[PDB]
Amino acid sequence: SMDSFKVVLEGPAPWGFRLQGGKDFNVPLSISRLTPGGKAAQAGVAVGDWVLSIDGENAGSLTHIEAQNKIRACGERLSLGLSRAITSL
Repeated sequence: SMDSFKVVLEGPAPWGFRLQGGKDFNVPLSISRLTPGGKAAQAGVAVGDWVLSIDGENAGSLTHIEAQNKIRACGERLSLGLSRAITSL
């Protein structure tokens, strides 16, 4: 199970994260690395969060590079729809 949420980052870049995955890798796009103290980390993003949407575009329809372009070409703000595993122990 996973918990969905949204954050909006305020520019300029850099936003402070790296991606992994995408439709060309047969898996959801996710956050693989976060810059400590960077904008994404300060907004409450965590490594391993799935990326559901980028500026309204459904991330499940994007290749890895298409997702990177959507971020790089996003202008002043970056809206991310995310989901986080509920790691029930």
